[PDB]
Amino acid sequence: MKRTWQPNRRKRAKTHGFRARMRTPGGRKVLKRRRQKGRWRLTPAVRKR
Amino acid sequence: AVKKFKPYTPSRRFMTVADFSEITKTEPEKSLVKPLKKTGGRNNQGRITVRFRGGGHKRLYRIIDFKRWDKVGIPAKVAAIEYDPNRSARIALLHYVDGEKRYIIAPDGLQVGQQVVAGPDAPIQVGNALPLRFIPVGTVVHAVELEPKKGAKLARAAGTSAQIQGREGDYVILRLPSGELRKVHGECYATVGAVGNADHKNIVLGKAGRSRWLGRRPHVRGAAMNPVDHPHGGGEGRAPRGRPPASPWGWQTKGLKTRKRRKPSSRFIIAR
RNA sequence: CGAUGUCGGCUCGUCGCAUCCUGGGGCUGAAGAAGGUCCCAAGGGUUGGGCUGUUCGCCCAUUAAAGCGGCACGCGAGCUG
RNA sequence: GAAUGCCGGCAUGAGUAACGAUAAAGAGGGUGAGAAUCCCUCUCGCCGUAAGCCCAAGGGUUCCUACGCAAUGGUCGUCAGCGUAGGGUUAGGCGGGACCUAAGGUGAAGCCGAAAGGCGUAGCCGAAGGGCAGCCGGUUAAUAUUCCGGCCCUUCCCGCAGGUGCGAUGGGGGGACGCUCUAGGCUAGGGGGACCGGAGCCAUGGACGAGCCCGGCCAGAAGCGCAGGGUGGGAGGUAGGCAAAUCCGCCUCCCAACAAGCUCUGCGUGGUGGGGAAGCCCGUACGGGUGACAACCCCCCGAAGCCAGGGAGCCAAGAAAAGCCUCUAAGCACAACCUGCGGGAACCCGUACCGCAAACCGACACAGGUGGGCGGGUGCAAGAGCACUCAGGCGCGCGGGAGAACCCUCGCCAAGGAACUCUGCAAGUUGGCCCCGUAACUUCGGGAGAAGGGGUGCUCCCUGGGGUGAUGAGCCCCGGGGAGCCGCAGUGAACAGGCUCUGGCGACUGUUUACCAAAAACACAGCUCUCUGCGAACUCGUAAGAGGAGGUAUAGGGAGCGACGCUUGCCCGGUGCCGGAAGGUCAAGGGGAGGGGUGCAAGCCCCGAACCGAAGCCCCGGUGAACGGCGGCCGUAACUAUAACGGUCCUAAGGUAGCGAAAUUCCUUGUCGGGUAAGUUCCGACCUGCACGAAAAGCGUAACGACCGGAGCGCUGUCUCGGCGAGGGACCCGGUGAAAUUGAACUGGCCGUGAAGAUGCGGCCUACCCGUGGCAGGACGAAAAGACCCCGUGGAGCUUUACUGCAGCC
RNA sequence: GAGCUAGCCCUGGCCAGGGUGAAGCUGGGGUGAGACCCAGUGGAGGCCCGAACCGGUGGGGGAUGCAAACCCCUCGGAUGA
RNA sequence: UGGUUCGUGGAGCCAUGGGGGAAUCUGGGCGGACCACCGCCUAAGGCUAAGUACUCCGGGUGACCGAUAGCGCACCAGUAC
RNA sequence: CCGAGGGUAGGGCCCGUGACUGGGGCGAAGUCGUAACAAGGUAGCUGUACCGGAAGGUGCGGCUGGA
RNA sequence: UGGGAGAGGGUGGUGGAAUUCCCGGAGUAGCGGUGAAAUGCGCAGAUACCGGGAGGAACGCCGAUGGCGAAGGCAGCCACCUGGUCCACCCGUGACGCUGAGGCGCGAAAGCGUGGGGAGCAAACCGGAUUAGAUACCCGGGUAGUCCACGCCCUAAACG
Ligand SMILES: [Mg+2]
Ligand SMILES: [Mg+2]
Ligand SMILES: [Mg+2]
Ligand SMILES: [Mg+2]
Ligand SMILES: [Mg+2]
Ligand SMILES: [Mg+2]
Ligand SMILES: [Mg+2]
Ligand SMILES: [Mg+2]
Ligand SMILES: [Mg+2]
Ligand SMILES: [Mg+2]
Ligand SMILES: [Mg+2]
Ligand SMILES: [Mg+2]
Ligand SMILES: [Mg+2]
Ligand SMILES: [Mg+2]
Ligand SMILES: [Mg+2]
Ligand SMILES: [Mg+2]
Ligand SMILES: [Mg+2]
Ligand SMILES: [Mg+2]
Ligand SMILES: [Mg+2]
Ligand SMILES: [Mg+2]
Ligand SMILES: [Mg+2]
Ligand SMILES: [Mg+2]
Ligand SMILES: [Mg+2]
Ligand SMILES: [Mg+2]
Ligand SMILES: [Mg+2]
Ligand SMILES: [Mg+2]
Ligand SMILES: [Mg+2]
Ligand SMILES: [Mg+2]
Ligand SMILES: [Mg+2]
Ligand SMILES: [Mg+2]
Ligand SMILES: [Mg+2]
Ligand SMILES: [Mg+2]
Ligand SMILES: [Mg+2]
Ligand SMILES: [Mg+2]
Ligand SMILES: [Mg+2]
Ligand SMILES: [Mg+2]
Ligand SMILES: [Mg+2]
Ligand SMILES: [Mg+2]
Ligand SMILES: [Mg+2]
Ligand SMILES: [Mg+2]
Ligand SMILES: [Mg+2]
Ligand SMILES: [Mg+2]
Ligand SMILES: [Mg+2]
Ligand SMILES: [Mg+2]
Ligand SMILES: [Mg+2]
Ligand SMILES: [Mg+2]
Ligand SMILES: [Mg+2]
Ligand SMILES: [Mg+2]
Ligand SMILES: [Mg+2]
Ligand SMILES: [Mg+2]
Ligand SMILES: [Mg+2]
Ligand SMILES: [Mg+2]
Ligand SMILES: [Mg+2]
Ligand SMILES: [Mg+2]
Ligand SMILES: [Mg+2]
Ligand SMILES: [Mg+2]
Ligand SMILES: [Mg+2]
Ligand SMILES: [Mg+2]
Ligand SMILES: [Mg+2]
Ligand SMILES: [Mg+2]
Ligand SMILES: [Mg+2]
Ligand SMILES: [Mg+2]
Ligand SMILES: [Mg+2]
Ligand SMILES: [Mg+2]
Ligand SMILES: [Mg+2]
Ligand SMILES: [Mg+2]
Ligand SMILES: [Mg+2]
Ligand SMILES: [Mg+2]
Ligand SMILES: [Mg+2]
Ligand SMILES: [Mg+2]
Ligand SMILES: [Mg+2]
Ligand SMILES: [Mg+2]
Ligand SMILES: [Mg+2]
Ligand SMILES: [Mg+2]
Ligand SMILES: [Mg+2]
Ligand SMILES: [Mg+2]
Ligand SMILES: [Mg+2]
Ligand SMILES: [Mg+2]
Ligand SMILES: [Mg+2]
Ligand SMILES: [Mg+2]
Ligand SMILES: [Mg+2]
Ligand SMILES: [Mg+2]
Ligand SMILES: [Mg+2]
Ligand SMILES: [Mg+2]
Ligand SMILES: [Mg+2]
Ligand SMILES: [Mg+2]
Ligand SMILES: [Mg+2]
Ligand SMILES: [Mg+2]
Ligand SMILES: [Mg+2]
Ligand SMILES: [Mg+2]
Ligand SMILES: [Mg+2]
Ligand SMILES: [Mg+2]
Ligand SMILES: [Mg+2]
Ligand SMILES: [Mg+2]
Ligand SMILES: [Mg+2]
Ligand SMILES: [Mg+2]
Ligand SMILES: [Mg+2]
Ligand SMILES: [Mg+2]
Ligand SMILES: [Mg+2]
Ligand SMILES: [Mg+2]
Ligand SMILES: [Mg+2]
Ligand SMILES: [Mg+2]
Ligand SMILES: [Mg+2]
Ligand SMILES: [Mg+2]
Ligand SMILES: [Mg+2]
Ligand SMILES: [Mg+2]
Ligand SMILES: [Mg+2]
Ligand SMILES: [Mg+2]
Ligand SMILES: [Mg+2]
Ligand SMILES: [Mg+2]
Ligand SMILES: [Mg+2]
Ligand SMILES: [Mg+2]
Ligand SMILES: [Mg+2]
Ligand SMILES: [Mg+2]
Ligand SMILES: [Mg+2]
Ligand SMILES: [Mg+2]
Ligand SMILES: [Mg+2]
Ligand SMILES: [Mg+2]
Ligand SMILES: [Mg+2]
Ligand SMILES: [Mg+2]
Ligand SMILES: [Mg+2]
Ligand SMILES: [Mg+2]
Ligand SMILES: [Mg+2]
Ligand SMILES: [Mg+2]
Ligand SMILES: [Mg+2]
Ligand SMILES: [Mg+2]
Ligand SMILES: [Mg+2]
Ligand SMILES: [Mg+2]
Ligand SMILES: [Mg+2]
Ligand SMILES: [Mg+2]
Ligand SMILES: [Mg+2]
Ligand SMILES: [Mg+2]
Ligand SMILES: [Mg+2]
Repeated sequence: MKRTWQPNRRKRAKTHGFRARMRTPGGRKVLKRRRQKGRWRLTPAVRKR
Repeated sequence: AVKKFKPYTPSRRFMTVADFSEITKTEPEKSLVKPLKKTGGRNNQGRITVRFRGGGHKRLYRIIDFKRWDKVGIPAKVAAIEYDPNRSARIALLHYVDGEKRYIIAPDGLQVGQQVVAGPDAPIQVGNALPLRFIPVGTVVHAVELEPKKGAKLARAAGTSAQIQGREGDYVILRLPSGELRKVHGECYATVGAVGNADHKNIVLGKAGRSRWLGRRPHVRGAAMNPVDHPHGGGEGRAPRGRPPASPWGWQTKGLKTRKRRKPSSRFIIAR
């Protein structure tokens, strides 16, 4: 059947990107938490040009 | 007149379509004056706030003239009468000698080629606009302003009118389509005649689809729902209500008057 | 009750006898034929349909007879539902 | 030592199930330490509106090459999408960006919110939509509309030369638009050819023939030709297009009304450029050479694609902005722009490979899911259907035997045909097209494919229409008539309704519980009630704001009923709602008669009765397509029987019409009638309606249904009642090799007993040790800390005239 | 968290081939003028048959599956809600 | 209404959203309703070290652990997945 | 070829019959009420509509076969 | 040819009286109603009176025992559009006539469909009296209908 993962680079970027997270206090805290944690990747790596 | 069909299909046996014979050879509209992009959307910034809206034909807005006092004294020739997707009535395309082209909402009896004009001057004829004062008591009228210089707001639906009843210092009394008795300021413009396309009420949609074409989504009964959804939801195999009939939001829907009492508008109203 | 799947049908049986038929027998209000009733006897047999989920029952057409009951109201790691 | 404990290790089931579509394999030769599995050749099979090509998304080195086989590959592996290394992705014209705007996002002005923040016309962002200039070939092991070859374009910048009042983010034009049906002419694509070009080939009885086989094209500036799209030309007047216009708009006269003329495309032709089979020969993992000075011509079919902004009809009435044209404003007119010609300038990112799939989403080389375009030929009425088959790509990464039970899928069957069963479930019968022929009923459309029939191949003869060609040959489409031939059978294979009669329910097409319910449930047109005069009612939001709606009573919200026909009775006592400037009750506040506390006192501080005080409630009315309700008991007619009639109690009033053993009837398989040999079902009646009834509508209704019930015809393996056969498994051999489960086990029957259902206890009976294929009675077998029941002063969702609050309204 | 699913908004695309034959046109008939009636033309419809596509009716299979919804046969819609 | 031990209590004091609304030393607040007396303070402007909290970081010590312990991580871990 | 007739399939007309049901006719002396004929004690009749155990009542317009 | 009477028909418009409801004034203790009453309305200010406003329907006097139309039927007034008909003159045609199966049109009231309207009246229906009982007569309310447009319906003591 159709499963739940339907990859889209634009969506992944607009949805979970560094700039989206930065836009709101909710998201800014996510970066803070991930930084303090020592996460190698703050936001998902969306590729291609 | 109303177009009628033979039952060559079920739902074609009741279906019924407007007569478009008053639609003069001018079916597609007029750029310049209108159209605008019209912005379909069944809801506010976010959430739906009027249920069951959506779908249905794309539209172009015809930006019509609801304040006729710009062109006081300037007459215009009625050039055409065309279909307007965004109202029950039809619209008149008129050419002002000025050059300017406006649409007026098209009254019953309006003929193409006719002369029409607005102002204190203005022969009392079908199509003309006047401040309510100079209009003879008892004449039927439409596109009436509520307060002066604020635009036509009463009687624009197909086949509607108001009748002038009497006067009272600065106000003339109106009898509105609903039957209400209203004091409306003398200085309010209103155009003589009834609205026309009066056979609009006689049309039978005929099937579900037609409803959808006009963007009317299926309306579901409270009875059909559940207690979470509606006061009428549940219980077992059908149910008669079990309380005084209500809206989904709990207010009673048979009888409960809802106009706020202390409206300052009150001292200008005399009926139902 | 940290689970013993619950009616009826189907398949497969097997057991009790307080025997439906078939074998033996006494009494009969047993002339004969046919019954009645009781004793002995389970070796084998105990049909096909209509209606109903039915068990059961009521009917149709037959039969030597169309027996009753137990086996977790036998049988769902055999089926049905 | 236990916690269905936690982590780790290792066992049991077990050499057991399985090895992922039943499209299929065989042999010869290589290579190699080692081949069913890798390379080659031959034969065989499968796909071919794909299982073949081309894009887009996603993926991200998987591409190509060399050397490798530990692991990954459900076996093997010399192979590989795997390991190591090296190479590979080339653009002014293709896509995206130094262009535009959509929803939406953002957001200076501004508005709002304890804070965080929420709104917000301008602007900006935002795209497979608008705009915009490259086609055909050739080369690489791997890139090419990118490189190279030919042919052809696009902007910019500077020059010259010639024109013109040039000139904006401002004005106007345009861009610019639906759905269905379509005409004319073309192209893509395809078929045929006695014609042109070709290596070859006469096999096995015949054929040296207008024989077989293969191929007879592509791109292309200017100019022409042929289609077709766009468009009127003047001159006055002018007060509108938010400054100004010569533009546009609106008047008024002239000449056009034609596409005549201007342009603009498409398609042919075009200087020139390029491609060019079979077969034969070669060494490939593949391409190369020859065929070749290849030929490159004529007919026919022909688009859903082009001309494109074509035409016609219809109602539901069908984006925006820029490029572009035009008009003028500041300014500037030694400027600038326009045309032609020269020279120069032309960036950023993507480009490999997979792409219906072993490279994407599904933990997997997963029988699932994935948007767009090309998708050949023949035949069957047509087609993207179906059978076979080009190009092309495959035989689905375990095989070899055997020929048991049983299972899956499939084929056939004597006689009987539903006796099967909850049910004709399943399976069969029927089946395409042409021609006759069709009932009740009906809303006059339907019901209709009703039902039921006949025809269907091939050969020869005659003959009627078109289409393309000229008014003809041919080539292609449709027809008619007459003789005749063959078989069991002519839509000879594949794709293709069983039918009727009668009820229930719902009018109908639709919708629904993704993953057990598709329905009589929802929706639905239509009916009615009610609210709402517009800063509307209502909805979201603390607000701002927003929807409603750029709507205005023929409109908008809420409720119920639910096409249509005929209709929808009585009760307003209670609840609700609506209406009542009287009265009772009623809070803060006003009011202070009167009383209290302290002071030597002026004073200060307390309570505090009249009386004045809203809404609400009380009270008075109204209102049922508002919540709802719509009786009991005795007696009476000249056979009995029954009760039109009467008496009486109670009610707010005592169910009308219509229907009724029902989707409603307990007693019930009520009782008659009908269908049957037999009928708890079905249909028709009766009415004693436990416990119908009129918009939670009542009674009907043609049509409609994967809805539910009853009946009959047809047909059958459903059955009597089985039998045979096929393939995929099961079985045996080689390879790889799980699982839940598991206190340990040396794990027999009977009759007892025991916590009441014993392999394990008693007595007796029986029984050598160990396997393999089978069957499922038991191990109260496995599986889920029962979901029923009860318990816990456990939890949630739901309701109300339970309590208490809050939003909200007054 | 709406990359699944539900709804709506903007912008595109897709629906082989066949049937049936509404209005309206045109001719004739009819009348005082009509209605209306015959053809012919026309090509309407939540119309019909049926692929793609969208479903999921009944049965079988599958049940440590190919699959945590699958497969085979059958069936519904297929110019529209 | 909040704060304080103070839950309307005899409820002051300290803050305050609403309404009314003064005075400048013989002016004003407080000492738990209120009043008298005796007293204590001087609101409606602001700044002010130290003594106190913490431990990302450096060091010292341990009747602290010793790779299932000790931080999740002694090991290229907030990694693989 | 045609063809008596047989068979299959579907219709048209007519007759008989059917639980139950509709009114009708007739049947010397049953019940209920009093509608009509006198001005019938509400003048009567009427087409239609609704309602009522029943005659009948009432709405609407009409008639003299009444005043 | 020339005249004349008429509620003959259709459309558009308009006038006053009266009834009801609303508003304001004034005004009180009863009004309505019948054979008699009661229901009902009224100190929440009825009835009666004055003023203003709204709305619908029907046209007093003229009016007749009258006129007109084929019948059904037609009545305030005005204008348009229009049918029939009688007189005079004897001017034209020249037998063109009468009747009429069918057909076709018209056709009171009630009724029906769609939409509008709704003052008064008023089936059904609710009450109050009467009665043995009243589903009637009489009284107080009252919905369809009565009105209009369009479409049906085709009945009558459609009677002279
Ligand atoms: Mg525009
Ligand atoms: Mg937002
Ligand atoms: Mg609904
Ligand atoms: Mg429900
Ligand atoms: Mg609720
Ligand atoms: Mg119920
Ligand atoms: Mg309820
Ligand atoms: Mg238990
Ligand atoms: Mg257990
Ligand atoms: Mg168990
Ligand atoms: Mg015995
Ligand atoms: Mg004996
Ligand atoms: Mg039993
Ligand atoms: Mg037994
Ligand atoms: Mg028992
Ligand atoms: Mg049992
Ligand atoms: Mg068992
Ligand atoms: Mg099992
Ligand atoms: Mg069941
Ligand atoms: Mg222990
Ligand atoms: Mg373990
Ligand atoms: Mg085993
Ligand atoms: Mg085995
Ligand atoms: Mg095996
Ligand atoms: Mg395989
Ligand atoms: Mg095959
Ligand atoms: Mg094949
Ligand atoms: Mg790699
Ligand atoms: Mg490779
Ligand atoms: Mg190699
Ligand atoms: Mg291997
Ligand atoms: Mg594998
Ligand atoms: Mg090797
Ligand atoms: Mg590699
Ligand atoms: Mg740049
Ligand atoms: Mg940009
Ligand atoms: Mg932009
Ligand atoms: Mg925008
Ligand atoms: Mg915006
Ligand atoms: Mg914002
Ligand atoms: Mg673009
Ligand atoms: Mg480009
Ligand atoms: Mg390549
Ligand atoms: Mg210029
Ligand atoms: Mg411009
Ligand atoms: Mg512009
Ligand atoms: Mg030979
Ligand atoms: Mg060419
Ligand atoms: Mg100007
Ligand atoms: Mg070559
Ligand atoms: Mg066009
Ligand atoms: Mg712009
Ligand atoms: Mg490339
Ligand atoms: Mg590529
Ligand atoms: Mg594809
Ligand atoms: Mg594989
Ligand atoms: Mg796959
Ligand atoms: Mg697909
Ligand atoms: Mg094709
Ligand atoms: Mg075919
Ligand atoms: Mg196919
Ligand atoms: Mg047989
Ligand atoms: Mg046979
Ligand atoms: Mg038979
Ligand atoms: Mg049977
Ligand atoms: Mg049986
Ligand atoms: Mg059945
Ligand atoms: Mg079947
Ligand atoms: Mg049916
Ligand atoms: Mg249905
Ligand atoms: Mg679905
Ligand atoms: Mg489901
Ligand atoms: Mg299902
Ligand atoms: Mg269905
Ligand atoms: Mg909101
Ligand atoms: Mg708004
Ligand atoms: Mg709006
Ligand atoms: Mg409404
Ligand atoms: Mg309903
Ligand atoms: Mg319903
Ligand atoms: Mg219903
Ligand atoms: Mg009712
Ligand atoms: Mg009541
Ligand atoms: Mg009430
Ligand atoms: Mg009341
Ligand atoms: Mg009230
Ligand atoms: Mg009060
Ligand atoms: Mg009954
Ligand atoms: Mg019942
Ligand atoms: Mg019987
Ligand atoms: Mg019977
Ligand atoms: Mg009911
Ligand atoms: Mg009801
Ligand atoms: Mg359906
Ligand atoms: Mg049926
Ligand atoms: Mg069988
Ligand atoms: Mg076999
Ligand atoms: Mg083996
Ligand atoms: Mg042993
Ligand atoms: Mg035992
Ligand atoms: Mg022992
Ligand atoms: Mg023992
Ligand atoms: Mg067992
Ligand atoms: Mg068991
Ligand atoms: Mg438990
Ligand atoms: Mg229970
Ligand atoms: Mg308790
Ligand atoms: Mg026609
Ligand atoms: Mg069609
Ligand atoms: Mg259809
Ligand atoms: Mg279909
Ligand atoms: Mg406190
Ligand atoms: Mg104080
Ligand atoms: Mg103090
Ligand atoms: Mg003190
Ligand atoms: Mg102090
Ligand atoms: Mg550790
Ligand atoms: Mg260790
Ligand atoms: Mg750890
Ligand atoms: Mg009969
Ligand atoms: Mg009889
Ligand atoms: Mg009498
Ligand atoms: Mg009388
Ligand atoms: Mg009488
Ligand atoms: Mg009556
Ligand atoms: Mg009468
Ligand atoms: Mg003469
Ligand atoms: Mg009539
Ligand atoms: Mg009438
Ligand atoms: Mg209607
Ligand atoms: Mg009255
Ligand atoms: Mg009365
Ligand atoms: Mg008469």
